[PDB]
Amino acid sequence: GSIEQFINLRTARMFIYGGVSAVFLYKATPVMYRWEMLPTFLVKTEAYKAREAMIAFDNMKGIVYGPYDKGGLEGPPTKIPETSVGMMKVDPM
Amino acid sequence: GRRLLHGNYFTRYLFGSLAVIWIAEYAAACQYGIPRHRNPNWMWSWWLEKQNQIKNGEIPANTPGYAMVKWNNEAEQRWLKTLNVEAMNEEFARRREAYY
Amino acid sequence: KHFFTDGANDYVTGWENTPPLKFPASVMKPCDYSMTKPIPKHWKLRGSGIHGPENTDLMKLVLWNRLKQKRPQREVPNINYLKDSIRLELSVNWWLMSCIFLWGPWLHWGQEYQKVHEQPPWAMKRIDGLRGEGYFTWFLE
Amino acid sequence: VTRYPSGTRTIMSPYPGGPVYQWLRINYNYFKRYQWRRVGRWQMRSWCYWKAAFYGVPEWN
Amino acid sequence: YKTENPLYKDDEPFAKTCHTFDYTREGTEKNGLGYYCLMGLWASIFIWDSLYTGATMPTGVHRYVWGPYFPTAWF
Amino acid sequence: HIPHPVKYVGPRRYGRYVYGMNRPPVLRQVKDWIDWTGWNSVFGGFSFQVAFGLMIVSGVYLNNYRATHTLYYTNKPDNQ
Amino acid sequence: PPTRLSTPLYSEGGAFTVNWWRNRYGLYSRRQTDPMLAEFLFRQQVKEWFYDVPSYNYAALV
Amino acid sequence: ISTSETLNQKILRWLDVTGMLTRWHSRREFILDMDPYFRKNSGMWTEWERKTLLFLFYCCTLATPYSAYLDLQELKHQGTKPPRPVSLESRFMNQRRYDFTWMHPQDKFCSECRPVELECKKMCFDRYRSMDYRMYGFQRPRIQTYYSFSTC
Amino acid sequence: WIYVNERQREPQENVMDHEEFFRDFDSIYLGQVFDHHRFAEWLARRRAVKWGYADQIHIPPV
Amino acid sequence: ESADALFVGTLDRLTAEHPHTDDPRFAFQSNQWNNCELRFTQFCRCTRELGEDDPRCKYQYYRAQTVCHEFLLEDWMEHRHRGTCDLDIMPDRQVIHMRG
Ligand SMILES: CCCCCCCCCCCCCCCCCC(=O)OC[C@H](COP(=O)([O-])OCC(O)COP(=O)([O-])OC[C@@H](COC(=O)CCCCCCCCCCCCCCCCC)OC(=O)CCCCCCCCCCCCCCCCC)OC(=O)CCCCCCCCCCCCCCCCC
Ligand SMILES: CCCCCCCCCCCCCCCCCC(=O)OC[C@H](COP(=O)([O-])OCC[N+](C)(C)C)OC(=O)CCCCCCCCCCCCCCCCC
Ligand SMILES: CCCCCCCC/C=C/CCCCCCCC(=O)OC[C@H](COP(=O)(O)OCCN)OC(=O)CCCCCCC/C=C/CCCCCCCC
Ligand SMILES: CCCCCCCCCCCCCCCC(=O)OC[C@H](COP(=O)(O)O)OC(=O)CCCCCCCCCCCCCCC
Ligand SMILES: CCCCCCCCCCCCCCCC(=O)OC[C@H](COP(=O)(O)O)OC(=O)CCCCCCCCCCCCCCC
Repeated sequence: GSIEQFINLRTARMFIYGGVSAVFLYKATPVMYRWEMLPTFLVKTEAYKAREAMIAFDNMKGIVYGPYDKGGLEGPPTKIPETSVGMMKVDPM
Repeated sequence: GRRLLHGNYFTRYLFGSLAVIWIAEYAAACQYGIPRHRNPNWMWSWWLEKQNQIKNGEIPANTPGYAMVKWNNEAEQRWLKTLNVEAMNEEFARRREAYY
Repeated sequence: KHFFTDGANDYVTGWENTPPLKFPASVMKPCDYSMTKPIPKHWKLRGSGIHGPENTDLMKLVLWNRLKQKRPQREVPNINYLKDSIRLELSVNWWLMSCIFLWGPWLHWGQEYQKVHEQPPWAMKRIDGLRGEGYFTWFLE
Repeated sequence: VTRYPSGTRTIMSPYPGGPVYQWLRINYNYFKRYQWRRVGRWQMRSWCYWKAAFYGVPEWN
Repeated sequence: YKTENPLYKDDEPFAKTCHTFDYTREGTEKNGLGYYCLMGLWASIFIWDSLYTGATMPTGVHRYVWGPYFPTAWF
Repeated sequence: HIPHPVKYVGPRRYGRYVYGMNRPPVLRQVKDWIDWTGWNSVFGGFSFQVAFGLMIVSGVYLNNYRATHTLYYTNKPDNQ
Repeated sequence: PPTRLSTPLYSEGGAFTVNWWRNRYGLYSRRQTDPMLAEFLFRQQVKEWFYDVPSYNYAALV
Repeated sequence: ISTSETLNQKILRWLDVTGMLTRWHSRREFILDMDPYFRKNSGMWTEWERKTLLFLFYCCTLATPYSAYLDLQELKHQGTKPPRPVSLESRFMNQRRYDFTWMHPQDKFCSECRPVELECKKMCFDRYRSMDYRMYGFQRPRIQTYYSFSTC
Repeated sequence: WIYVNERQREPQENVMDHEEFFRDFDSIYLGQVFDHHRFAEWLARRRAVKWGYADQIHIPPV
Repeated sequence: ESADALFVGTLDRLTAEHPHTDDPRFAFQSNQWNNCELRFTQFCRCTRELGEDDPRCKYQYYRAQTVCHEFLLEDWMEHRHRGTCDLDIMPDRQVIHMRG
């Protein structure tokens, strides 16, 4: 009593539909976050941060000059061939 | 306008054949009692035990498998001379601090 | 239809075994004299009797199959025929739409998930300690 | 009813469009019909693989 | 006068002659319910084989009210 | 084949385009278009991708989630 | 096997019958140019191949 | 901003900048965009056939940009493809009965290198250059050339 | 033209040491997807080290 | 002791007690190549766990010889010593799940 003034078709259609949505997002958003469905720019998951924290761009090791590692103790060649030194046509700095 | 094949021949014989293949395979598995549970892992028991020790913290992280065997080949002896797990862990720790 | 068939999809010459249904039987009818009544004995064979243009229906079929090649307007076929004419074209176009708006989105999601969790979202996480993405079609494992 | 040159006036809106819009519409119409299609007409007529098979064959009397 | 749009007219019938084409009794015009039952079973087997991975390895222990020779003891 | 009637029951003409006035809603127009051009091509074209996608993505629950709680010899923790 | 085109041929319903075979036999045929001739050639083939008793032995073997 | 049109009309006008929508909603405009030789056969087309053709054509041309985007990403991926571990030479790996010469039966360039083994050929070309024999390729840094798809 | 334009460029580093790769698997194997511009710059510097032109080129900052 | 003890424990035991008989996993086929490769892999895994000197691993080599011709074993045993045998790479340095 005294709420009937509010109760109305438009006030009801936006109350059932809108409320149904309020629960659809409140219950689905955590699942999307867990399954990496949310956009990365909007938010990064903890799993995303854990993997990204392991990435760096300063490793300059492991350069080899052969297609195969044929075992042994010597390993693949690691020294640039003499005939290849100074064979690059690099534009002047 | 006269038809030679089934009106929906392409979908019929494509999806239909796939269905018969799948159903026949299930029947074959039942008759031979084949285990149907998919395992994506290797079954080397000693190895899986070493992996649990790493997950439990008994073996330090990023320790190579050749650092744990009782026989090493020549190439793994070469690697052991340059292996420093402690340094590797410190480097990873530094990266995490920088990221956060 | 794409493939040419002499009997049904004869577009090279446009030959049709029977006349149009629009024509009255008194004007033109399919060449079928299988129901001809027995010939009286006092009748005498004048023509060859050989199946050919001496028969009125066959003659009219040949004549029409040549004079039908010029017409004032198009004989609009119904929508059922038009759909069948380009059935493959339309189906391939819808296949392209499916590949862009159905296959595309979930394939992208799988790769992004793989980036973080090492394996696709539809695979069993391994514990063997091997590294890499692994299989993609899980039902063929 | 006023008839405009083909491809020059839109039927989607009562407003013909602004200067930039009109320039784009008019000039694309010109480019397609009198510049781009020069290549297609040249390939279709001057370099027909089927016309070349009948080159040097007498006329059909 | 009255006319019919040709695009919505019905397909013309085959001519009735000594050589008449008839597809009515073939039942090959479209996929039937049986085909869709095959698709449903395929989906079912696919889901079942994955959901219940111990079905192919059943238990030999059986009680069976009314013994083994009663009809409900075979399914 | 078997001669059959045209199954399109929608509106045969919207009238002359006059700046997009007196025309159906967009979704109604999309539905009428597919009715006019045939749903068989839509179902046929999308069927292959729908099947492949449903099977692959179904593994998210059938192969991954379920499996996490499938191994009967995993729930048991050691030293407990 | 009837010898008069007026006498119809019995056909079962299904995907391999006399009616099913008639619909497809002349699809690629340049010789079946009218109903009378088409039916004559159709019955000629049916008489020769399907009313031949020994032919059924090979059907079993295949 | 023009207020002489509705918002929907404005959007459709701009999508009609090339006249695509106008040709769809006007048969006369579509036939008068055909070159005269082919316009001769236009009167026979049904409206079903015309709009279906435009639909197939429009769907194709509107997906070409998407394929172009997918192809550019592919080129960038290949342009910066991550290094992979050097293959250990297993029991049945790198078996050779004779040198690789099927590409150059008489010249026999890079007999030891495989047909598309770019790093082996580069070092082999360097030997030939050091021997006063010119060979083409493998000299410009990737980031200093156009169309490399390896620039930051 | 595709072939010629590619042949001029130095070869990309297809392979690295087997051991060093697995000691930094995550960075190398996944670096591209997480940040492609920095991964591209890192690759360029490695090419400059593998072919001995590092002191002759200035690699643009990312 | 039990009559079915051989089948119990492993399928491997059957040929371990009867070295010159068919292995249950390969008796259906005359070609025994796959049998040789399994036996060699088992010798490789034994040494990693127990060492070369262990009598068990020495017998796992005798079992491998029973089905593997000498020319194959010598080649595969050299690859193993170098560290290039694909049947002996430690599991954490395998590439089978990478790039696909
Ligand atoms: C509360 C709920 C809780 C959950 C409950 C879950 C319950 C299960 C849910 C799943 C659903 C189960 C459904 C069961 C019953 C289904 C009944 C049904 O409707 O099926 C029929 C339905 C459609 O069949 P239809 O009725 O015969 O089609 C009607 C047509 O409209 C008839 O018209 P039409 O035949 O005239 O059609 C047009 C036709 C017209 O065509 C012609 O005229 C004939 C032409 C033939 C010759 C063609 C020539 C060659 C092609 C030339 C063009 C090439 C273009 C492309 C080039 C590509 C280049 C790379 O054109 C075509 O179709 C072909 C041409 C179009 C382009 C083809 C493109 C290539 C295709 C081949 C490759 C396909 C694989 C691609 C893979 C990816 C890429 C590698 O099929 C399916 O739905 C598929 C099977 C479904 C059942 C199995 C599902 C298994 C997995 C279920 C997992 C679900 C999740 C479980 C979760 C559990 C959690 C606990
Ligand atoms: C995101 C990456 C991809 C981006 C690129 C995507 C490329 C594909 C884009 C295709 C657009 C095609 C436009 C056609 C031209 C329309 C012209 C027009 O205004 O028409 C007005 C006309 C006006 O109607 P009318 O006047 O023609 O009416 C004809 C006469 N009667 C009334 C008898 C029917 O109506 C239409 O719009 C008709 C065309 C509707 C076509 C709808 C096609 C949808 C394509 C996308 C599929 C999405 C699938 C998603 C997954 C589904 C899973 C099941
Ligand atoms: C009251 C009822 C309300 C109902 C509302 C329903 C809303 C439904 C919304 C669905 C949104 C779906 C979004 C999908 C986004 C996918 C983006 C994506 O992956 O883009 C990249 C991807 C390709 O990526 P690559 O880098 O090449 O990697 C994969 C191949 N190697 O591109 C594509 O897949 C292109 C296609 C994008 C399709 C986007 C689909 C959007 C659908 C919106 C539907 C809205 C419905 C609203 C209904 C309202 C009813 C009242
Ligand atoms: C060369 C290789 C080709 C590809 C592989 C071929 C595989 C074999 C051939 C398959 C061809 C199928 C084509 C499609 C035909 C089609 O859809 O055919 C469709 C028909 C129905 O015809 P309609 O469309 O007219 O209804 O399907 C049926 O007849 C079955 C109806 C549904 C039955 C449901 C229950 C089935 C139970 C099965 C139990 C099996 C137990 C087995 C124990 C050992
Ligand atoms: C080219 C012309 C071809 C003509 C057709 C040739 C068909 C030949 C079939 C011969 C079959 C004989 C063996 C039967 C199985 C047997 O004894 O097999 C013996 C075994 C074991 O019997 P016991 O254990 O009791 O000793 O039987 C079974 O375990 C069950 C057998 C079921 C057989 C069903 C499948 C075959 C059905 C055949 C129907 C048509 C028969 C026609 C006969 C002329």
